[PDB]
Amino acid sequence: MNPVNATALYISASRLVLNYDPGDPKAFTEINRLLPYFRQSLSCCVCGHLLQDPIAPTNSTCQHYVCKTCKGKKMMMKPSCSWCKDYEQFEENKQLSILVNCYKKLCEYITQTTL
Amino acid sequence: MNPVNATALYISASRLVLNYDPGDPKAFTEINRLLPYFRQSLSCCVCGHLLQDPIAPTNSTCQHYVCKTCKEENKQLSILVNCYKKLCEYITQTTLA
Amino acid sequence: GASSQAACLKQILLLQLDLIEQQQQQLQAKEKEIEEL
Amino acid sequence: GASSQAACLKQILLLQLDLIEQQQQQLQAKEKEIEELK
Ligand SMILES: [Zn+2]
Ligand SMILES: [Zn+2]
Ligand SMILES: [Zn+2]
Ligand SMILES: [Zn+2]
Repeated sequence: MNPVNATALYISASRLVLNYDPGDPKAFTEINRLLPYFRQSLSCCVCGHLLQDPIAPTNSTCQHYVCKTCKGKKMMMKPSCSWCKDYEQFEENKQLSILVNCYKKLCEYITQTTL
Repeated sequence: MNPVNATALYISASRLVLNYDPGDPKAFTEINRLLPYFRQSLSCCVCGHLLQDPIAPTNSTCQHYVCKTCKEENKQLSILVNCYKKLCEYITQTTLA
Repeated sequence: GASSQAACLKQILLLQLDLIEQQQQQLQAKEKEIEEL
Repeated sequence: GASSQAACLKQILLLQLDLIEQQQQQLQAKEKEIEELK
């Protein structure tokens, strides 16, 4: 189970950004609309924060992810996810970490094309 | 069919060109060492020159690829061909030593 | 100038995305074959 | 300036390579299953 949603959103965002003619309003707002979802897909369900050490359940396709410092702690989406419950499904999903880094660098670049 | 060779070589090559360590003497020479092997993995086994249009057969790990003209397309390979082209463009553009 | 360099890098980046995408697709086809058996 | 842009883009590229490598690893893991069963 690889992070499908997150990679998809990454592709979307990345594309819009690298096809954006800096100055043009439409592409810009499209980016701004799309971006939080890509951010959301890389947010820890306990923190709200951006995954500081990604742990994904070897368990399920449910795609809920947490920081390493967020084991056994109370998740936020209520109702809680059924598949998530089992906590010893700790995997350091590399693809996730990479995507986290990707997103950070993407934001950096965006702010540059904004200023 | 999945192209392991072309992808792996693309990765290492790019890694080298882009992670060029300008305080490493072996820096240039390793790029130059890898480059032809990479170019080769993306060349047609009937044409000689670099893949014009990629066609690979179903699930054959013999990994031989040929132009659409020379007698099932692999989109990955086409992408990789473009990747080589663009990478070379970058190489010619920047100085590496 | 390093003007064109940026353009090149962008093109490479876009292509690499294309790859990542096709690769996701192929992971789908593989997981499909495995689940099929 | 656009040099910081350039460097940023480089970093992104490298990350994307890592990603591609990862996908390749997973794909290989999958084909391992495929040849084993079929
Ligand atoms: Zn957290
Ligand atoms: Zn869940
Ligand atoms: Zn040929
Ligand atoms: Zn053959």
